[PDB]
Amino acid sequence: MGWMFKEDHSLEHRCVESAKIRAKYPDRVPVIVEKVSGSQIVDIDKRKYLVPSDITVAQFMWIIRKRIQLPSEKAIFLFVDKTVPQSSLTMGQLYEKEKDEDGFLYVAYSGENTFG
Amino acid sequence: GAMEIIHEDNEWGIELVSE
Repeated sequence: MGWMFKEDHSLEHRCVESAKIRAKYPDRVPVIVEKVSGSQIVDIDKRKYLVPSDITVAQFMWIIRKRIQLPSEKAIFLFVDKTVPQSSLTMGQLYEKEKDEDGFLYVAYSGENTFG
Repeated sequence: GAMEIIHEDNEWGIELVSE
């Protein structure tokens, strides 16, 4: 699809917000979550999700599905940099290793297993 | 520098999440 944030304003915003977030919440990682177009799942608002570096991918994933209230009838899958992250990996580790030029993380979700 | 225009299209509200 494309990055809505990157189209509108990212570099300046991400720089200032990263400084504020690192200063106030040094133990948290700044993530952006978007709904992949075409799947049957509910849509997501434009929000800046700040998760503690202590939790694992398993907990973060479970929170995204619980927040959007994913029923047992549908499935939910996550994607980061075109890869399937390991649920047991730590938020801080995945953040530091995948740390972008703007020091933020981009995660997309789908409610289908085959995106085509 | 802080081009925080009053015309923001995409909101991007901060949300601290943990569980």
